[PDB]
Amino acid sequence: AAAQILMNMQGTANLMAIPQRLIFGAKPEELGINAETGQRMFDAYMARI
Amino acid sequence: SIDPEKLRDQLLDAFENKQNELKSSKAYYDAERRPDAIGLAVPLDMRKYLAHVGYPRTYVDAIAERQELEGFRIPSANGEEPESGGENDPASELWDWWQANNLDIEATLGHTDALIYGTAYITISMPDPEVDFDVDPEVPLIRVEPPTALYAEVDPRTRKVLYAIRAIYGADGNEIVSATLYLPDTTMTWLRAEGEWEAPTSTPHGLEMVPVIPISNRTRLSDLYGTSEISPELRSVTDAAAQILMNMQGTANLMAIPQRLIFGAKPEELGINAETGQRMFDAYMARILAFEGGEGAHAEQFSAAELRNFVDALDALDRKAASYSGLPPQYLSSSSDNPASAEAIKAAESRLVKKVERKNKIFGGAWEQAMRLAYKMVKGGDIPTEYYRMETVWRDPSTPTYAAKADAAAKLFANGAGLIPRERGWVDMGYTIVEREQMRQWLEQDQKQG
Amino acid sequence: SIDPEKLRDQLLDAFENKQNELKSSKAYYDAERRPDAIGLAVPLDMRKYLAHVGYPRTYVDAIAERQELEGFRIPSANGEEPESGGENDPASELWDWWQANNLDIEATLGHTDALIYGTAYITISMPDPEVDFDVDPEVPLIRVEPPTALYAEVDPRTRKVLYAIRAIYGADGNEIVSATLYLPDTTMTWLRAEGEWEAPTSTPHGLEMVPVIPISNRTRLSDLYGTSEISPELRSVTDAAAQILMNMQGTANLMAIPQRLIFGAKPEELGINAETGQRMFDAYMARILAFEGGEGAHAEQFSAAELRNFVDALDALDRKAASYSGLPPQYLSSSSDNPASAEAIKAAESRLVKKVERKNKIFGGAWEQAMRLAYKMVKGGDIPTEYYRMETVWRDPSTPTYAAKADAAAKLFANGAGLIPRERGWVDMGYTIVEREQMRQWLEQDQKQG
Amino acid sequence: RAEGEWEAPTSTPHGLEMVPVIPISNRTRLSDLYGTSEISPELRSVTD
Repeated sequence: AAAQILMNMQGTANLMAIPQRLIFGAKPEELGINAETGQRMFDAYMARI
Repeated sequence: SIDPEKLRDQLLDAFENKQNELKSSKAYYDAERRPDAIGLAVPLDMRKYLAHVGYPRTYVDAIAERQELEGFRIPSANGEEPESGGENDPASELWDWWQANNLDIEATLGHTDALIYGTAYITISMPDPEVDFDVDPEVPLIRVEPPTALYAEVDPRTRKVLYAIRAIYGADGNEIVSATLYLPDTTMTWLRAEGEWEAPTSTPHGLEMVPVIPISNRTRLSDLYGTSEISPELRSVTDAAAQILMNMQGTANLMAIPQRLIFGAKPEELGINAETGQRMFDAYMARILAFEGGEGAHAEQFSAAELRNFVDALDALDRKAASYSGLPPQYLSSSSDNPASAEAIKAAESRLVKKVERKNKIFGGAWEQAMRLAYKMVKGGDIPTEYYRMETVWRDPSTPTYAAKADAAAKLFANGAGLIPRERGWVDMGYTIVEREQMRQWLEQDQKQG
Repeated sequence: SIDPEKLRDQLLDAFENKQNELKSSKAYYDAERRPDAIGLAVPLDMRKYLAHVGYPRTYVDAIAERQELEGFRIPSANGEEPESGGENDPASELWDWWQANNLDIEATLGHTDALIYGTAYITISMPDPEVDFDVDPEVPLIRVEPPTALYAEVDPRTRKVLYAIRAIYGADGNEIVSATLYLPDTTMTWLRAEGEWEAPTSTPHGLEMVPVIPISNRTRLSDLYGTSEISPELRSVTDAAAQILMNMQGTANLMAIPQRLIFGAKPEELGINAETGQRMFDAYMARILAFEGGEGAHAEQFSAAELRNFVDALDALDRKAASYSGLPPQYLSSSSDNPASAEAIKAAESRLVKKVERKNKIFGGAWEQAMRLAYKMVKGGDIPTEYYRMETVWRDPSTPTYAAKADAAAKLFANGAGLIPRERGWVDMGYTIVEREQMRQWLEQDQKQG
Repeated sequence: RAEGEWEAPTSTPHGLEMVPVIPISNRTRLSDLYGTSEISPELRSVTD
């Protein structure tokens, strides 16, 4: 029983101990998503809006 | 039967195949990179920021740093001089060889390799003087050597070593610079001259059996070879905590601050530079940003990740790591109470003390056997049969409270009218077999003055 | 054999190749800039504000500052009754050379380099009269030299030194200004840089061995050469905590403030000076701003970052750094308690005490060996067989609870009617060999008066 | 240099074998050849 809890806690710490962030109603080509990879990099240093 | 040349080429392969399992125990004590310790949420370029975990180091050190040998005990039948430390005693010669070899330094090293890898090997010989050594030429050389340098084959019928190889893996791990083969009645040594062996140096010996003894970390009777003390439970918790540390450390670099957003705002109206996608704005504390809002525009945030959510798991794993290891609660789970008195100290140390008293029992057998081989090495023939009843004697593993024993021993002795003889009060105070002799000699001076 | 002319060049390359490894461990104790310490969220102009973390220095000092040498024990023939009187004992000679060299300073320095870099070396010679130094001409000159200034080759087979070399750099810069070879047969020295070398000054030598003894921080037998005390676990929490401190510092400069906004208010209506983008407004505390309200305008703000969120990770990394180091949890970020009793102090310090008692063993071996070489070099000829049983004696690493010992030693001795002889009470009170000597003179002088 | 550039020196022989100046130095370790400030880089960084 305790070994199952330690695995589920460790899985949770790798997948869900963190808020997951979503945007709705934004076109991927408006954001500038690269259609060949599905991603955009953004320079994310502190306090940038 | 088999020739030394073939038997060397056989044992060097077995010795080298052994290293493929020993590297898996070194990696936890040295804290090398382990794939299963890397926290999965961290992005691929940030996974260079490893977070090593010290439970295996802490646990193996906490056993080894409180094992301390003192003089061997040997019985005698109707013996006129049972007072251990006299000039003719079996106890005195074996302890003289212990000091002359510096085994009070070298054994405490060798017990770490015995705990980390599960075995280390004591070796016995007379010193060859042609090397111009700084050793006393009348004592046997006794040396303890690790499983990364010496390997021995044990027959499971007799539960004893048949033969063994030491391989000196040279400068910077490149090549075997020399090899030594131990057989029941002789020892051979070869050195690599360049790419190939020089002809063997050889030595016959008076022993009927090979001059090597395993200090084996036997956990259990059915554990034939001895096992690493860094058990699968503590391995799994060391890697579990390392993943929580990396995920927390990546979170603190990416989400411990909130992310700020604005929606419904045209970049070329905000004055965002088209070549670079940024606008600089001077942001000294109290300033207000006034915006156009023609869409019905508004500000938004993604929230910060709360780092306490990982510390909730770091606390839980420190309680599990403490519970599996049996260390006092403050070694690992230092978010716990601190022992206030000599009784509370005995309570907290109790499981670590009993762990070490059991390893004093197991490693005692290896040193007793090595001292019987050292006796036959120096003095030929059979051993006086009382040496088959010899015992190692070890310091108490508990933290030495002085005042709590001092007046307990004084109230038992009661100035010589009390419950115990003189020497028992010295043994219960924990004075060693070596220092009790010097106290006997000082007492026999004091009794001449008053 | 190899020419002394070549034996510089052949292993000054190895001396320089060593410096690339030593420089890594130095950066942690000297608290220098590391790529891994820089907090990633801080923007690239603010990344000049390095924060440094003192755990490596705190740990190395907490060991290095608690160990001190009281003297040597050499086992006498005909019983443990030696004295410093007429025809004085062996130990009072070796302690005179320890004092005459100020090794009570040079050792407490050299144990720090031995813990930082993993090794340091003890160099032995007679003093040269011709240089007019402040040294007694009759004692052996013994001094400790760091691995930043000296190197040695250790035989893989016997684990004893084959060759050694000093290199002394100029007062600034990378240029050598002197180099010295030690070999079994001789010591040789040069008094100019690489190129423009002087002719060899040379001294013939009395020992069968190189007069350079390594102090080495061997944790384990399979440490062949000793290892840095600043372990990878302690490096990991040092670099991890430095990132949390930089990200917290960036957050205090950028986000500990709520950022206030207005949407739907036209910059033209607010009277924004268009060529600067700013309006100053006279902002003493209680004033109320009033707006025409634009396109149905409203106020907004982005919330502040909680600096507490990073502090909850600083506390967790302090809790790990205490657990890996084995320091008493009053050091580092101090716990919610302090040990308020003489027993509770021994409960808190038990790990640090047992690690220092362990260092006192492995550094004792190097000092005992250096004292045998110093004797064999200054007296000439053979070593008396009792010097192979020589032991260092060191101070108790724990905080000296004088009153708790004084009650206990008094109850044990009981005015001479009690359990222990007088001198054992003096040993248990922790008086050094030189203090227990001088108390014999004062006790004999008191016995003239009664 | 009390009223212009250097006057001709006064002097005193002392006949010792060594210079009559001795450094007190805050030696942190053997490799710290000249000694270093007690206000260490970490204590500077937490102060700032």
